[PDB]
Amino acid sequence: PIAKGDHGEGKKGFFGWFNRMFEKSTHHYTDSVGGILRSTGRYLVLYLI
Repeated sequence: PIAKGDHGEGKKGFFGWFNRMFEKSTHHYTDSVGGILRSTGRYLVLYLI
């Protein structure tokens, strides 16, 4: 059973750090995709390449 909203960010040493930096990474990646979504056809040219 996992508590609602528990991402294990604040517990122990390595696993906690890993989860923090991971959610951080995924967030940066949502901003990344949400950033490239603004441009519909540069990565398309790259794709055809």
